[PDB]
Amino acid sequence: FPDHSRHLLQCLSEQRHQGFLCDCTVLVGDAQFRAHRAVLASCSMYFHLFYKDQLDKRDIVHLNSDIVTAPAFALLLEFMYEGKLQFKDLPIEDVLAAASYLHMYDIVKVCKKKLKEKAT
Amino acid sequence: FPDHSRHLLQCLSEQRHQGFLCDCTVLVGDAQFRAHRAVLASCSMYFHLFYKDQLDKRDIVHLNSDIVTAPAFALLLEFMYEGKLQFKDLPIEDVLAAASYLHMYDIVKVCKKKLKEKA
Repeated sequence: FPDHSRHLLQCLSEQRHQGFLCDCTVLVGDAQFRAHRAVLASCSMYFHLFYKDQLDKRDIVHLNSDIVTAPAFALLLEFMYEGKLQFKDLPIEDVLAAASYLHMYDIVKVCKKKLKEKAT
Repeated sequence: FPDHSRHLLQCLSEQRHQGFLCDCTVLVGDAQFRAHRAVLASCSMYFHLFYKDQLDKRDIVHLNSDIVTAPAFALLLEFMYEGKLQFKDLPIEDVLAAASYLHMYDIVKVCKKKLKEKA
């Protein structure tokens, strides 16, 4: 039963990496990520607000945020479909910035505090 | 992190019970079920083939199968987000029939056969 949930999550991650049934296509910078709108909504509160504004039959065709690192955005999308304590070598500054812009899980910023405990 | 995956599955199931971002609306009998198309596609390979056929023509799923018990379909969607060998006192016959028509996980029909053999 729980292994079924993990396997359904993996299959949905494969469908998001291939592009099958992508209700939304979010592209902040030159790069373009496309996936289901409900996925980004359940993952990020900013996408949830976009879905609340899109309830009035708007088109989730695209979306752009300034000074939100696109590599960090891709890493955050992957982290929505992946595990915890994932540093992955990106700058914590842009990481916290993107996490806030997407209204992502606060634990990311908590890990940011851990980064502040890593240099002294 | 993985408990987060199970909880995200539960949250997506709550969103599917509410109806947010329903790319398809499947109604077999008198009842009408609405949820995300990608959910049914990831759940069932028959839905995957229907999605491959429907990719060229964005339509509402409105899929209907004769002699496929709609309560069994609702129980199948809910248990698809639940698992854990749920029987729900419904006749195993219609359950196995719908599961076979949908090409659901073989474990469903296997547990049906095990229950039919325990009697």
